[PDB]
Amino acid sequence: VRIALKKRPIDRNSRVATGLSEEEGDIVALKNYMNAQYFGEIGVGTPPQKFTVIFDTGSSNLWVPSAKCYFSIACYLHSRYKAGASSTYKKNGKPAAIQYGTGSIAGYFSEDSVTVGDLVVKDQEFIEATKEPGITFLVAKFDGILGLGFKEISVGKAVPVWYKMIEQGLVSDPVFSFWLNRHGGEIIFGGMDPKHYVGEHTYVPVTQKGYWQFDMGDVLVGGKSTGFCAGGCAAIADSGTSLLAGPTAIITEINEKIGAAGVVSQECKTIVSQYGQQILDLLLAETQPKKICSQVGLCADPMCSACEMAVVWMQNQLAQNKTQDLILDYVNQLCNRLPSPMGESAVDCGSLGSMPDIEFTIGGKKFALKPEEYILKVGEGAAAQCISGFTAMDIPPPRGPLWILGDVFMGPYHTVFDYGKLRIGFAKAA
Repeated sequence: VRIALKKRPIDRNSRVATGLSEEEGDIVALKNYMNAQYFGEIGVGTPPQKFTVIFDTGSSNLWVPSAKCYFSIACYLHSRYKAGASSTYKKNGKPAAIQYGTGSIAGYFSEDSVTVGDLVVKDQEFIEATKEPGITFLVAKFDGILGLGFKEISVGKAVPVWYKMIEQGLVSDPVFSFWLNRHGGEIIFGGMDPKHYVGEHTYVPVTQKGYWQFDMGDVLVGGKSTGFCAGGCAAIADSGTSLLAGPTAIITEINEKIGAAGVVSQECKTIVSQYGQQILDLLLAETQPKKICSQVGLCADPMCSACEMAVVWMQNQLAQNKTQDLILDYVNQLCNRLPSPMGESAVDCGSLGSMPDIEFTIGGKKFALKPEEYILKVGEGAAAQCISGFTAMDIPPPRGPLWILGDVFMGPYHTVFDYGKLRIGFAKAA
């Protein structure tokens, strides 16, 4: 089954909105859909009521606004499910609400027949939004989210549309792929088109069944490592997002080498002066890095985090055999490129010429991303506005320091979410 997608590229209004707007656990509460660029259509009910939705590998719920949503100004800009105008409707008033990064939705469950392409998924239980506050839904160019993730992370434990279609007998292979590079795109449930990619797919298994997350490796920028992820890093291939979200340590090194704006951090300028040489010498003395911020006496917390990071940038500078006398002054500069959680990390659009391809190691393979794949342009030519397609998600501690690979990576790389073989696979997009 072939599901076309339309690409509505991030514009000026979403950036100003994202600008004027967690970690321990939930990545769902971390999602920002204003960073969505590919939309599809489904239909809930009989006859089919049409809704633009985001096909999200990073969520496991389907939800659409309810006709019963009277108070959110957002519901007055999006479509609504009218249960009574639907023959096949079954009422499951179980209340529910999902908190995401730039918004929230609360409503109650219900059921009906959902239609993707030409599959009529019956009994599909879903959430009708009786309220959906947040700026993500104010600016939204979609109506719902159709979750393509695992049931484990499903609100109210509802059975996803994929589980239903890939059981009721609707799909061929219990696989599905996204080709977000129709230079629009296209999802295909139960298969994949060998015309959407060059060569074979590198398959790495799903490590934690909840998210479509696999164990990735290192991140290199311009050939040089970032060190932080060399010892492994989790990743979630999420099609309900664009920007690549990773550790702040790595992102701050990428902004330097890429020339991305970045905000000035004082705690960092502080660890540099006050503790700079202490940390370095401890590293030169080959003291255990973990033990450094503890010995040096910094591990309140906000300062301990600037230190931990400082230590990591330093080990890589030493790891890259860089001369000591410059490491402090270097780590001092990164302190000026901290990822701004508001102001976009804008890059000069002409400066793409001298940018370094960054790469990620997955499956033993290094998947490169040229500067014209990882920098986004959001504006009017002459005065357009390019930005680093990276974000700082301070990797859910112990929930795995992780990356979220979306449109920016899944755009250049054909992704095949393999449910039967519980693994993901990447191929060069055609």
